[PDB]
Amino acid sequence: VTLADFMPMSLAEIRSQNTGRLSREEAQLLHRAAQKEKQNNILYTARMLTRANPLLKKEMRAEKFVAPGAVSSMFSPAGYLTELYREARGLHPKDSDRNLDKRRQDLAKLVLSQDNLDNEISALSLANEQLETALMAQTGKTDKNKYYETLATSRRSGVTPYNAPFEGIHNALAQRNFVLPDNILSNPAKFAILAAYDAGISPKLYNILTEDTESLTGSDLENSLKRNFPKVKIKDLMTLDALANYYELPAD
Amino acid sequence: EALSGEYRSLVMNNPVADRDDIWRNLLVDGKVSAEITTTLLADAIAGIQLYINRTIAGDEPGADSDALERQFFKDWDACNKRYSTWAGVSQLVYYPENFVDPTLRTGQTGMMNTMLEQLSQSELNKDTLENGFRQYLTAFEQVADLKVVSGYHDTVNINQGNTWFIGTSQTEPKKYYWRKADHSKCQNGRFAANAWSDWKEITCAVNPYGDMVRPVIFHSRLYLLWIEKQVQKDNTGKDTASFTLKLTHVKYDGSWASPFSYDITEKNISGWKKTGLYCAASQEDNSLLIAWYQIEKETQPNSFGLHIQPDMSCKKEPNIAGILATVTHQLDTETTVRVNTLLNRISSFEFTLEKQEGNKEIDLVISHGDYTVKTENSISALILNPTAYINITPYKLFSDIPIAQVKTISSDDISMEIELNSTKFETITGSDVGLRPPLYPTVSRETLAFPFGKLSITIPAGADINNLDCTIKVRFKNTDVLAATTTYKLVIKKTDPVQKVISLYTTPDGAQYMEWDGYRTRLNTLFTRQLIERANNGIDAILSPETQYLPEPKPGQGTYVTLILKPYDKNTHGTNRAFTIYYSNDATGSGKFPVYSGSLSVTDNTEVKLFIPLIKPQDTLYLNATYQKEATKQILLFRTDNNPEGWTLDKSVNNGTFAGLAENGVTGLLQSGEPMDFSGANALYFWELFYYTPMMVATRLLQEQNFTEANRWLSYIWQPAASGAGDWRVRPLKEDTSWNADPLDSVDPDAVAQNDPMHYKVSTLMKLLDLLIARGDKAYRMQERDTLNEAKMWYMQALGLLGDKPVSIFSNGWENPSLSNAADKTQAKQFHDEISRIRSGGLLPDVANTLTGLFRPQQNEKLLGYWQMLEMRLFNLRN
Amino acid sequence: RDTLNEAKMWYMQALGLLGDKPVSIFSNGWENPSLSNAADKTQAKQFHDEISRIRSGGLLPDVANTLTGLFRPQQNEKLLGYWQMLEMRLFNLRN
Amino acid sequence: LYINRTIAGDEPGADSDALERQFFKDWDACNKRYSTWAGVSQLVYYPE
Amino acid sequence: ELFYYTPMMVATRLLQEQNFTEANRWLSYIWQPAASGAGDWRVRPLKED
Amino acid sequence: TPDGAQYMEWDGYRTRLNTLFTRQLIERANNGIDAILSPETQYLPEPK
Amino acid sequence: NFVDPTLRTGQTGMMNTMLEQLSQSELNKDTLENGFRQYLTAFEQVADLKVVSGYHDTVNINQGNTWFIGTSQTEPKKYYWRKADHSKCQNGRFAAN
Amino acid sequence: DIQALIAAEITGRLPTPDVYNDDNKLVIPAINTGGKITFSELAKTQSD
Amino acid sequence: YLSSAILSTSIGVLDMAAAAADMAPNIFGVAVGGSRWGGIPKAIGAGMSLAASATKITADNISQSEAWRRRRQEWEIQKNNAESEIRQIDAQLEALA
Amino acid sequence: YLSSAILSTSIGVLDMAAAAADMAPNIFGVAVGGSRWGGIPKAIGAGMS
Repeated sequence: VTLADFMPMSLAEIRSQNTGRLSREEAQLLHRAAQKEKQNNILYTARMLTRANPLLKKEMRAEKFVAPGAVSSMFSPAGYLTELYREARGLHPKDSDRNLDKRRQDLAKLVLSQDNLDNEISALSLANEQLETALMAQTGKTDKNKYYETLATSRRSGVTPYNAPFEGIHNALAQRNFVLPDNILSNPAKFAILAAYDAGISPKLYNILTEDTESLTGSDLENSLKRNFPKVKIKDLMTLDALANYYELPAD
Repeated sequence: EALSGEYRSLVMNNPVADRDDIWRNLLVDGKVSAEITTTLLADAIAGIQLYINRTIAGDEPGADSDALERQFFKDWDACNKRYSTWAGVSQLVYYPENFVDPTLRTGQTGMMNTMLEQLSQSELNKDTLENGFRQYLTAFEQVADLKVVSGYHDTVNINQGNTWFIGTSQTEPKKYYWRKADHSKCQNGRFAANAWSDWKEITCAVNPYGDMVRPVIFHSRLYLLWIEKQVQKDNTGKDTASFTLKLTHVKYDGSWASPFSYDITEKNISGWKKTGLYCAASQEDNSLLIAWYQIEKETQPNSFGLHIQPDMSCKKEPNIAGILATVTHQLDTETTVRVNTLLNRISSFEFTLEKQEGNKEIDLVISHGDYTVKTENSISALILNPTAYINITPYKLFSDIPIAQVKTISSDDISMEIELNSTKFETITGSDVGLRPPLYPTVSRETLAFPFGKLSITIPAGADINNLDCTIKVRFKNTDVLAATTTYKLVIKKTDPVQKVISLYTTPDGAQYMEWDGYRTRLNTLFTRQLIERANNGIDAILSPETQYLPEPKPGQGTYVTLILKPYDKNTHGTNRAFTIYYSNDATGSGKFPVYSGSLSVTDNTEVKLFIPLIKPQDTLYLNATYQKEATKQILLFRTDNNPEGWTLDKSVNNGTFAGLAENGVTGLLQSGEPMDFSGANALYFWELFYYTPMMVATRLLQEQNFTEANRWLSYIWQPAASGAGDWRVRPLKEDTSWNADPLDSVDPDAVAQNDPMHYKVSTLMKLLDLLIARGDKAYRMQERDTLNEAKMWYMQALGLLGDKPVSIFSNGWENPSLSNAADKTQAKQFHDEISRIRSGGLLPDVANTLTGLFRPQQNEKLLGYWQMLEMRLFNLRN
Repeated sequence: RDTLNEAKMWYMQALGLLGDKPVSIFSNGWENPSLSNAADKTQAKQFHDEISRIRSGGLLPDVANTLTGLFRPQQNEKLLGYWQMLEMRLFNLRN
Repeated sequence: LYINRTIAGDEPGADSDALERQFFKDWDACNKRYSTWAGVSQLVYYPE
Repeated sequence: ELFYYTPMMVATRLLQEQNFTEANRWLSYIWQPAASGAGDWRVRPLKED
Repeated sequence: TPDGAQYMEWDGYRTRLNTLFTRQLIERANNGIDAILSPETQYLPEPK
Repeated sequence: NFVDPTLRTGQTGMMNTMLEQLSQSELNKDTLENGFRQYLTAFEQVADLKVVSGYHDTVNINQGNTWFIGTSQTEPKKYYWRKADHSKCQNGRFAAN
Repeated sequence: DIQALIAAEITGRLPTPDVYNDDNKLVIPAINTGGKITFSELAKTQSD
Repeated sequence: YLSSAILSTSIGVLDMAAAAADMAPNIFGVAVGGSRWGGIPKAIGAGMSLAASATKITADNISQSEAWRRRRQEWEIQKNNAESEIRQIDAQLEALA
Repeated sequence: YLSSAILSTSIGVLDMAAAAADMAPNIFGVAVGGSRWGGIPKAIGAGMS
């Protein structure tokens, strides 16, 4: 109890707290006592656990041993993750935005199980879920397909005017080696839009690339910059790193 | 891609930012393809590992620096960074036998190494393997013949520090060696076996006279020193003798320097008789006070002194008769030999840590680094630590260039002002240090330093030095906007701890012992004088367990007492299940020495054996016991004759009962020869001879496939008995004897196995399993029929060693916890609280559910590999 | 698999040491000079005159345009090789 | 199999004095297998 | 030599023959990353150029 | 100088020839390589 | 780009004889500590050197060279020699080369 | 292979698809220390 | 090689006894003396050099045994090559049948 | 091999101390002397070899 709390703390942690109470030498003596008591306690439990070894059962606390690879083990990845989260969750203060508990609200909620340790999931799908659960919480909508419908028209990045239905059409229809504007069954007066869908262009992106932005002066220029760039500062976008990252192409 | 863009378009409010910034900020990699799959806990592990690496390299500002100066993060990169090297290090405490190696051991002596050199060839017949063992036994005889000549204790309190010894060999000429005895592992007067260094040969040529050799420590370097006599002849018909002091020392690579020379003889030492020298360090005016002195029944009628600088130049002291009068409890007599300690500071300093701290945001911590006095003044050396952390108000908090305070220049900011008895002297770091600790690292809790290099404070004027040199205060002052001062009181005073004598003796039948405060410690051993008759019969008689039961004489005058104690009572033992047990002389009130401490047991008598020495010059003795209830009464042990064994059986008028022994039997008096000790000073050599040499030869014959001789060498240690239990032929494996008190100060499975020798049992059993599976595979590859039945009987013998395959439970009391719930700080505090309670025997366990905490222990994966290996071999046999 | 995540965390630590990849300018104040104009003796005399002035602290710089003369300094090719090497390793990791 | 199980302690009740015998003291080296029984017993009758 | 070139020689000698976890220790006698963004140089004339 | 250092004294200058680092490494080096290459060893003083 | 921690001009004999001993393949902690302690022994010996006497080259002591003779702290003594180049000595301050 | 069956019967979903269907009762196992299986049963009142 | 190493280590005892016997004076009479004051360090140096020669001999012994073990491993590889080639030629004979 | 090299270098110290001890005379009395004037170059040659 007394020296048990001072075991995970460092010397600078012990000296950091109770500055008026503890001196500089007493903190060092207390640190040495706590570390040696931690060593002797773990030697004591290793001495009681090595008596249950099946090569010594003829010469004889055998409560519970688990298999290698079980989630209950002290050498499991669950135990490593518990050690790691316990040493990690106090590095930044709880006010800070760089704290582990604030930037990831799924780790304190996270359950340790044999299923979580064994089952394989797609890491990309987990990244997608991690972004969806933040974006839908920002917009307040709880539905998923309603959010992709309101994402179908939006222009607020260089990657945003896309339709997941249209990308599904384009991928499935190009996987048949099928070419839309080269049919016998088409309107020849609608070859342009059909070829734009053939190259693969969302209809909102077609409405972007359709605009007569050249020779456009007055307040309509301000309206067009407000529409085609809703969220960015244009003065922040002028640099080359912003134009590389905003449209997701390399700066070279 | 689209969601990653729209995130910082909306959440981060910075669409300029990189996509890799979402992996730096959000700890989930985004540009991964759709085919890379992971488990969920491994993705959380990789995310928190990325978080630790980015906050340990400075890419995450605002981190707690004190949490990063921690043994988890100080050992991050070597051990804790990866799952593999976390598991492989954490298993090294619980399963050392997976990583033990009978070939490579830390602390392995030169004899074992030069035997392993000779067994490293391929053809290992009986002749090579016997000649190597006889050469090893020769070297073992030489290091066991060593009688300790003289010594030097490090510090002044002999409960602490170190003790170097100088041991000579039983040859002509003599080969002087040296050990080191670490008193920091010496509790209750009982050295742990790792508190001893090995012997190590002093390679220089040393030719003393009158057995005058003393080691001495000068700034943590062993110096050897002796007086060499040279027989000469005068120009006339007479013949003189020139005496010469010599002084060598170790170098860093273990070599020994060339000895120096100093002319001694001035008309008096040639006329002395039976004389001897004295050498010791000095904490004041650092030198080596060398002193050779005439002997009588009383010490030192005449003496002559000499100082040795770090320049190693002579400096003749004109008076040591005033000096040795303060030392003469360490100087020898005509019949005693006394190991010396360093000379004391004539004045010792003390510092009162507080009067008034002033402003409490900065702790204002000084630390008195060095402190001496010169011939006329008192010098000091100081460093100064402020806090200098966050929430200095108001804020920006943008940038610092190293209405508000002075964020800029910290010139002349801190200043020490010692007060003398009437005057004062204010120095300042603007007058000292051009090195200027900047407030940037502005990130919180970063503390600073202010070193004062060798502040020589002049001058104590008109003070009685040192009678009433209690001088009033010593004060520093950090003067800045919002900074303060705190002051300290020197408590300096001359001291003299009088006559804490430490000495060497030899009993007339062979043994030696170092006799200090209330204890004796056997230095040498007489096993080498009695192996000589056993070893003529061969290796089979050397490694027999009757050789390990060989006696050894008792050190000096003293008695053995073996005490049987009652099982635990809540009433008469207090609440503590542990105990400690003392003895004294005893003119009552003269203090009593702790000779043993231990944890008494429930439902079982505990038998504790002792050796109570006779130091005090009806030679009485008395014994006590201390419980949580109270302390016990004394029990007399006298003798009427000079017979050594007799110490009257349950002696006079006092009843002879502590209230905790609960027997009519106390005695244990007789058998002067105790058995040989494998926890004493000579422990490593005995453990090598009786365990590590058969282990090395057995693992060396398992390699290169000499199985029928490897099984013989494994049968020197373990041999199966008619009962179900095995018969252990190495004594401390039959009597499980810890010989390493502090194993976790280094990364080695050997020390952990030395703390609990059951891992040596499991190492031996795993080597025998390796042997049996290797013999079975050699018989299996000879694919004929009778040799296949041979293979089956070998694998069935290996399964007989292993036994019943342990069924791994899966239906368990393991709930599926939250990671927040699994990593609570209370969950480790309560764990170590309960184990630290039960280890001291604070009371009984509640009865006995959670001995491991949250995470259950697992089986050894190597042994389970043996199970699956034998099952596959025998399945292929049966088909 | 876990050793591939180990590989990714090591290469990300190396990228953390290097930092931000320096964008090589191409639109520049570099005119296209004549080789007669590029190799004038006055063009090195004035260069070493100005640097020998500022090294002795003869006065302040005018403020600070041409510290290298006519030819601009270049990045270290070995370090740019580390950039491309880490980028290729991490591209193979992400696929 | 019977000799190995009664020499290793897996058969309780064995006569210990019969196990302290030169047939069983030299069990593992010589007498355990047919090959190293025959090859040792022939060494007296055919040393050449 | 003692404070820079000997750890450099041992570190580049352990990078060869692939003793990485000891090579990083010998490189950590000279350079070691700090809590601030700047590195911490443990050889004095590299801290004081 | 009587505490150990040497210096060549010419026209208006002095130049320290030797050093006393070797008399004070001896206590630091017993603790090992980690105490030798520590930056506190590099801050070690030297007489004027 | 062209520095080599193995090969340096002006590299002392102590560094060379340490690099000899670290040129094997098996570099455990024991080899790599014994080589460092032997290096530190040689470093101690070249740092113990007190200068006995000297000889200046020219007559103007602002120019020329100065040879020195330094003895070791052993018995017998091992005399060594340096050279102090005054052509790199401005303001009474020798450069380290 | 029988321990996996008993484990999947207590904590998994076996017998598939419906359990609890012997006179509104149920018997579920509970193993301990690797060498015993103890039982505990369920019942209910008559709603619906 | 092992006998040579043991001869080269069992020799410093008697080489030390030589220097022990040299310490007594041998010129007697009026002129007295003749001891060899450096004989014992010469004996310890001969012991060190001779132990160095012995450990170099046993290092060469270990090197020969390891070279022979690698030779046997190469023979095992060549044996398994020819032994698989027999099985391949036998299957090829069965295909020809 | 490395231990043999270190034994073959840690030996000239003591071989030099031998020649140091030889410099003192050993024939005393009326006839005086017996020093070994070439002992120190023999020691330095043994050290070099």
